[PDB]
Amino acid sequence: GYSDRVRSITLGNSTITTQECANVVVGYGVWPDYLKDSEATAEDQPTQPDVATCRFYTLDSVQWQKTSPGWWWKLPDALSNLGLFGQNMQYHYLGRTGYTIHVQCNASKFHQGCLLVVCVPEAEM
Amino acid sequence: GYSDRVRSITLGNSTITTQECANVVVGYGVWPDYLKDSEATAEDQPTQPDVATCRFYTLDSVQWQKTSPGWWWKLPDALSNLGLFGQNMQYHYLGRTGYTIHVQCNASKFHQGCLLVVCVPEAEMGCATLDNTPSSAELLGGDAAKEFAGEPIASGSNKLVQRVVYNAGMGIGVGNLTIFPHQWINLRTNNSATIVMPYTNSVPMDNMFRHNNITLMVIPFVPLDYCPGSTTYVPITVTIAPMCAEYNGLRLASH
Amino acid sequence: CEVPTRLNSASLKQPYITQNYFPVGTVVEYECRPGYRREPSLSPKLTCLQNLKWSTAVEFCKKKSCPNPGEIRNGQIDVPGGILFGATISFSCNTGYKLSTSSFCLISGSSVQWSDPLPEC
Amino acid sequence: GLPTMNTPGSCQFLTSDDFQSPSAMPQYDVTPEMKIPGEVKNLMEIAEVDSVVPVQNVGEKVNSMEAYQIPVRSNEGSGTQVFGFPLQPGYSSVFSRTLLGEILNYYTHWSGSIKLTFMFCGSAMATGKFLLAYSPPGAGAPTKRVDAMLGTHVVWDVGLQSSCVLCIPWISQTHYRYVASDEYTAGGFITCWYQTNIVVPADAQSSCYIMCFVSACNDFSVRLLKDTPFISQNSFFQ
Amino acid sequence: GLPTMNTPGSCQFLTSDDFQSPSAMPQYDVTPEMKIPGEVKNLMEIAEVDSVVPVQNVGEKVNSMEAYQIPVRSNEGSGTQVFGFPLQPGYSSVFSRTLLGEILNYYTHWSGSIKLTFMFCGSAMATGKFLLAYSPPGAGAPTKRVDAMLGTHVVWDVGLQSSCVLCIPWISQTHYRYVASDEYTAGGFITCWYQTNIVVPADAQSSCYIMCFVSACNDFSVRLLKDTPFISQNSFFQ
Amino acid sequence: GAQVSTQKTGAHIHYTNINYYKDAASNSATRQDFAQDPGKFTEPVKDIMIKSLPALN
Amino acid sequence: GAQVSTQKTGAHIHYTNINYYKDAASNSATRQDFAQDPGKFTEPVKDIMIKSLPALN
Amino acid sequence: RVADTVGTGPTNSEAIPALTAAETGHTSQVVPGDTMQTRHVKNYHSRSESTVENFLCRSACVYFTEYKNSGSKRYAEWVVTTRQAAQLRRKLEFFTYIRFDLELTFVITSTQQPSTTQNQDAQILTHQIMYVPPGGPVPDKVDSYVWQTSTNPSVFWTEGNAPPRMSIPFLSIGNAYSNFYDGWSEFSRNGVYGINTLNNMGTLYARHVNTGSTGPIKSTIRIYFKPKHVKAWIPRPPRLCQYEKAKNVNFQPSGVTTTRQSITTMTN
Ligand SMILES: CCCCCCCCCCCCCCCC(=O)O
Repeated sequence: GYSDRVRSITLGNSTITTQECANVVVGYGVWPDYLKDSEATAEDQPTQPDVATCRFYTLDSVQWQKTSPGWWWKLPDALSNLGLFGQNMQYHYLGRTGYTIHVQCNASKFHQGCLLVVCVPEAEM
Repeated sequence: GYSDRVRSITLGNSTITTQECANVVVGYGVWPDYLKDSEATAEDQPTQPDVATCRFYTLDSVQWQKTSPGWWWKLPDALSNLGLFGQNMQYHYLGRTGYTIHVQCNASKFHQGCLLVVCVPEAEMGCATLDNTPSSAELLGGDAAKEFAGEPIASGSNKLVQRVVYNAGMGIGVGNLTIFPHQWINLRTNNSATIVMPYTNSVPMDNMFRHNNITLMVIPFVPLDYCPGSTTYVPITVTIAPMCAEYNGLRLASH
Repeated sequence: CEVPTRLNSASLKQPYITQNYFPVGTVVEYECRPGYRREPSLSPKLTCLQNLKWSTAVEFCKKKSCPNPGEIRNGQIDVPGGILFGATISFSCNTGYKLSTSSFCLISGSSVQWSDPLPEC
Repeated sequence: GLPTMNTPGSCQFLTSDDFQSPSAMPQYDVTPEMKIPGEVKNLMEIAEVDSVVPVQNVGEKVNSMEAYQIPVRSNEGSGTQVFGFPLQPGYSSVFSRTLLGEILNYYTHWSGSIKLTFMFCGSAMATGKFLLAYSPPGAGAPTKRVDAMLGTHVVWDVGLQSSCVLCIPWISQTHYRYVASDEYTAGGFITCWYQTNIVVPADAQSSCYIMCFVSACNDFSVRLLKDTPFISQNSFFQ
Repeated sequence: GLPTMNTPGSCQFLTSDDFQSPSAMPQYDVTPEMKIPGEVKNLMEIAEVDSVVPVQNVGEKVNSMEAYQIPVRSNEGSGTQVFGFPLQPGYSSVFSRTLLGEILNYYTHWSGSIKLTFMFCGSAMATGKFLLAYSPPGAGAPTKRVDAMLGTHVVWDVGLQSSCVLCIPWISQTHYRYVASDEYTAGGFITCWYQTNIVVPADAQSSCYIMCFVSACNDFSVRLLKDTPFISQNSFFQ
Repeated sequence: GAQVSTQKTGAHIHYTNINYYKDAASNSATRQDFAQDPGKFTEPVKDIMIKSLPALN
Repeated sequence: GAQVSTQKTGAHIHYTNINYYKDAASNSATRQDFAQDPGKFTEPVKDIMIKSLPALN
Repeated sequence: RVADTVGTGPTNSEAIPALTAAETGHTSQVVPGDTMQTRHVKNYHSRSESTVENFLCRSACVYFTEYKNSGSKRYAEWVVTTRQAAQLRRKLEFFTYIRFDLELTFVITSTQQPSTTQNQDAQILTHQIMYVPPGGPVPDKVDSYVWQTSTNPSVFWTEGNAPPRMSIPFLSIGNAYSNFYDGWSEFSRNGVYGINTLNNMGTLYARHVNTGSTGPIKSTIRIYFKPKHVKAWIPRPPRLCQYEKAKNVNFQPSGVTTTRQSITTMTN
């Protein structure tokens, strides 16, 4: 048989497993894909590494304290210096990618709390 | 109509044109390609950039003088720090690519000379001292060209490479090198020489930092000569384009 | 039984060295000779069996490791034989600098150290 | 008299030869075979079963069971290292005495994938997440989680299923790797890091242990009979 | 007991023999072959590629590249000689170390035609014409152009195509010629002469060089394995 | 009454065998029996365990 | 299971071969593989070059 | 069979078979019938002795060492390498990558040494040759337990019989042997440089199984290598200079050829 609280994700040479997960939110109902010929504007041929660029990168950790307000991350900036992704976007002038975000917190049955994990497009401050 | 002295080559976002060229030498008759499923050994999926990696990179120029012995270049080492190619081979453990070499020299109808342009696979070299082995700095020159020597290098307590031009540092015969895919630049006939080399090795993939597969050797067989009044500075330029390059084993960058 | 088996790594403990009569069921203990370090898994004891033959003996000690050689400025260190007790490293210099030439890992006190210090070049 | 000619290699005793020879007991009647459970046909059948890996073989820990326990405890920090060792089943002291290592030490070449199974042996109220990474050679052992994340890794979430399997693939240029220590046939490095922090409720031990099992994959293979270094003898027994 | 009889030549070790012998490593699995560019099936494939001929091997010229350059310059005269050497690929110092010569020195008999390719390496404004002649033996080396014209010659005109090929045919009574020096199997003489004079414009160098390549023809063949004289040794290496 | 069988050759040419003695214990060794069944040692459990499903559910 | 092949005789009478071992590395040497292809070393160029035509035209 | 010549006649055409450009590097495929008049003669010659096999398929001594039945040197050892001698090394170095099976043959000869022991009546000596693959227990002494040769291959020969011979398959972790290597043992371009890094063929030992006589005797074993089933790739120029070491290609510089009187000399 199955449960629905277990989910594995495989990308590149990396894998992510989960034993207690909710469903998976998919953007605005759209799955990321490549650019079509009837919607492109630049004329030279693009490069698609597809293995090294498309893999799970793990940023640092942050301690959650009894009085923590919250944290924010800019994704094009967060991965700018990490892996081939950073080298690719460095040499190139134009780029196009979709981001899958996994945020994990570990606790017991005697700990309580609640986090909102949200992706804001164009978060001008 | 057509002539056959004009040839254009297009790779990535780069193009090379020629007005006076000989034919194009194609390795051992084999055109570079990718690795097949029935001949691979590593199991993870390879990356194939195919645009940025497969483009013409132009190394520095060297002046050809009336007394120049010759120069040599290790191709895995020459492009190690140049472009995405260097970044790709840096992070990855295994690599596989074929190299197309274009060497160009420019002169007049009153200048004379002759260069041999040859690609040697596995050009293992010797040391001035019979005991001991050559140092990495002496064997590998990156971002620059290494030069042969007209007279024998002295033997002492040293790790210098024997650079004699007549022994090509391998102790063999410079004339017999033609066994390797080669070409000539005769200043009265052709401005440039182009050689296309496939991937030659005994294993399917190899680490591109500890092993150099092929070495390019430009050797003047007839010295440059001209009469007073004509241009005295004649440079030689080398453009290398990687072809069908694939990499495996993504790991932390190696410096 | 006869004299216990000679082993390169260890040496017979006192006073068994000054003893020539070993009855059956006699245990002898060894100790690590310089530099040699004792191996925790193996136990250095041998027993005279009924056949008047000693028990199977294996090297109970291993060579001590000298410290890392370091990094000589403007110089190349050649390590052909590791950095264990009794090895020899070679000091060389790059083209354009003038330079001892070699150092030996030897027992100096209670541990092993290199002999010649790193030169200047 | 049929004229024949004797070639070199005559009246010689090559130990690995295959000839017929006259039977010393002619027309002997052997006991008929009977069905016996667990018949071995191939050595690889033995190499594909799990064997506990003595990871913590430090000091006197090899003289007890503590050599098998990986000590993970809750700490006021994140991204620290749990363990790390090289991928040398034949040579590394970690895998030398495992079933896989004991079978490899009889051969000279090995080729295939390695399966590592990690089982959490803590309380039922403890939780955690770990990063299990493998880095092929070329750059040294990763010293921090940022460098180990770039390799082949798995993020293990501790829950109802207490065991997670990390599969080290075959990323060697050579078809076969040497069992002995050769720097040409380098293997890589295997490491583990705290992904988050161990979460333990009050009145529950905060210091736990992990266990590790190793097994050969379906593609595994070995290719040259030799003699094990470990076996020894000073004189004929008894 | 099958009655047999042993003939002479029993229990002897002839180095060039072809017998079967028991395998020392039974049921060994070899690494599967892979496509490698440039496979050699025949030595003649190597002998049919060009190799630069050290013609000017006079004095210290062998210790540089000057051994490969043939020095042709404009002079106030006509009909002088440029070079000349005998047709002895195995024995003559000129062809001894060329690919063809290095392959011939492993054999004892040779038979076929020789291709000589001459490439002009002067200015693009220089011109000339040369007579390339071959004279079979019986009368000595021709001393002047009138005597060398009577042999097998080609008149080469220097122009856009800078290379001309002179094909020395097989005019030997014997089917195979000895690689070593034998006066019975004489080869002949190969010479070159100024047909006209080098014509050079003002402000253009009047001293040029020619280069020479040698290659085996399609009919070439060799017939007796032996040991090269050049290879030597005083004691085992290392 | 001879037996002709294939030899051990590399991937990517027949041999002949005759028995001279009458005891079946004097024949050569059986070097070419490549048959495996590791399901007795790996996976000796009673209820089948599919790989993708959870082990204990 | 024997192989009958022609021998090396002069121009201008069969031999029999049986394999006794089962390893394919113990057979005799392959002395009769007369196949050539010098087009990889001679003429490795990309555009074909007819003999009678000028090389550079 | 070699190609036969074709009969031709005179010619006054525009076809220029002789004129060509060697700048391309294309070897001209001209035949004598192109630059002269020729007869038609059938050619019956054959390139059967020029094949790679017939070239390298011959026995060649690659090493020999001496061991005694008393004193210090009681057994002999050799680290397998084909670079010890010059002839077979130079024949093999014609190619970059070679794949071949090996036919090993051993010749063992004994000799009585000068002494003063009276009443010498020897018996037949038997020799044991044990091969240890890399990583095995190497003999430390002549009466070592390792001589059991359970897994390890061994050959026993009694003096007066035919020399021992065995066949070894293509042993290599790669897809072909490498005569040349342009790299370092470490990924950092430091350490061993050259073909020595690739070498890893193990060690071969030899001993007297019995003392035989009360007097001294010295034996010498000779190793012979005959390549068979040979496949080769990428040819390279022959070694002009003389060899100096077995682990490296280091050499002393030498001239291209031998010097004559002038450029118009028909004699050496
Ligand atoms: C009973 C005695 C057995 C002896 C076995 C000896 C095996 C030697 C194998 C040598 C193979 C050829 C080595 C080539 C080395 C190279 O060119 O890289």
